[PDB]
Amino acid sequence: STGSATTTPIDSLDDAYITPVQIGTPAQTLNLDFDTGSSDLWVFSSETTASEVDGQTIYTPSKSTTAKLLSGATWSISYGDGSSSSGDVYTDTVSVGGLTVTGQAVESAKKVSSSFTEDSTIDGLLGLAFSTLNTVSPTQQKTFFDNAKASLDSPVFTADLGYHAPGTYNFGFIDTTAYTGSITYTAVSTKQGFWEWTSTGYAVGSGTFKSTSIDGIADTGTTLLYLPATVVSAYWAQVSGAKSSSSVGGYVFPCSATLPSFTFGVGSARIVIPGDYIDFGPISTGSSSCFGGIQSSAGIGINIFGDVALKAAFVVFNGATTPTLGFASK
Repeated sequence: STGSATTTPIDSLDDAYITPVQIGTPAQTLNLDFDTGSSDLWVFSSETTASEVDGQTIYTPSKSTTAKLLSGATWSISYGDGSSSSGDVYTDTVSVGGLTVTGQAVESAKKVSSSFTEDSTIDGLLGLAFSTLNTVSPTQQKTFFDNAKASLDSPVFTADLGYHAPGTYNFGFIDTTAYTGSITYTAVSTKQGFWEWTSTGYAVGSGTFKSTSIDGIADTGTTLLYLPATVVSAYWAQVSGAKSSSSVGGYVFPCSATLPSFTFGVGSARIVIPGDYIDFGPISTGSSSCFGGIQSSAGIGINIFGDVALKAAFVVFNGATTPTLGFASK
């Protein structure tokens, strides 16, 4: 089997992407944030504290003929941005882009933090990291990908995120029309439960490539590119008037600037992030200070190849017995 679903930016900045997901019988379609940096499929629901729901579509298990309480199971998760959610668990039928899993754990939120409530466009998360990170207790649950894997034509999914445009998540096949040149594959460590890999270096604009190992994670659920402070300083030093602002919480730059590209290495191959991808617009409405899309990972404890980086590539998440990542230009 295969599946193929379109993923759509939630706003004009590509702050996140949402993908429609069918849950239950008859189908309830929720727009979920596919997150290769976490491993829980959780939704706004009929159980969510009413004051914490503001415009989201909810899952109502009582209206699904295939929903079953997973008795005694609870979940609770905290993300890198400080947000959180928790609740109880149902099993139900879940379909993505025509690919169906029966018996998927659907984590129903009883509580969500303010950043979830305030984002009316995201109805929950669908985690695509390794199932070792899933938070369900006392019986850990599998991701949608892990449950689908054995049925897929190939044990893979791909992320093809758009810049200010829709893109695609495919399951079980590699669309050879969706990228240019060849795919370069690189090793993955699953020790921390992430799609963790090592980039071979970077370049800023038309500058020379610096060969250096940068360990980090491929994380579709993170907006920005978080890299070591040395790398990030070298990038922003090429932008007149850019500075790190402790009041704003990262590097800002004049909205009048033209940003240089940023290249990262994948083995001997190179992915180029155009400068425009690094502009996250005014820090507050009407400001002439703009927020940068490349930020320091200092204090986060890991480098993160978030959407800024991934949207410049066609990315293969290879879930074979020995997982690997693939990157192609597009």
